[PDB]
Order: sequence, then C-alpha cells, then structure tokens
Amino acid sequence: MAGPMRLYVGSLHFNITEDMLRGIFEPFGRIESIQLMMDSETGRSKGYGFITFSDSECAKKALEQLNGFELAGRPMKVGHVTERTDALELVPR
RNA sequence: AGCUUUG
Repeated sequence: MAGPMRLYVGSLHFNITEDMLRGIFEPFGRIESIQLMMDSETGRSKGYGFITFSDSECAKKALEQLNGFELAGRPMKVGHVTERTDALELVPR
C-alpha cells in the first residue's frame, strides 16, 4: 500500500479537541499523528487542525466521509494539505 | 478567542 498521508481539518467548534479527532478518523485509517491548532498568545483552540494517516487511501476515505460531518452539529471540513507561504511572503529585488 | 482554511 501507499505511504502515510496528511489532511487539513476545520470548521470545528472550539468545543472540539484533538482527542475527538482521534476517535473520528481512526475507524477509517490508522492515525499516525494529529496537531490541533492552538493560539500562541492564549493557548486556546483555533477550530481547525492537522492529522496524518497510515495510508493515503484510508485518509482519502476519512476525508470524504467526515467532509461535512456535523461534529458538535457543525459540518467539519476535510481536504488535502498544502504550502501557503507564497500567499504573503516577499523579498526585495 | 468561531469558523471553511492550512503545518
């Protein structure tokens, strides 16, 4: 099978936690890691986070399965992860 | 800290 795969997770209430995501995506694929985003200034949640799977096809499953799932009643978004530094970084000529 | 939005 393919190697591990990592996805974005969001649209989560602050009431959501890294522990719930552990039970959310695990039955779809063996979880290799999670990183729920938290504020540097207050340590509070951010309502989104990262998660890694043992297989890309198991991540792709938990993707379309939890994509719009009403976790705590709000549809959580899921999708592939990607760089974004080019969205705002710059350098002199 | 509340919302799709990304290390």
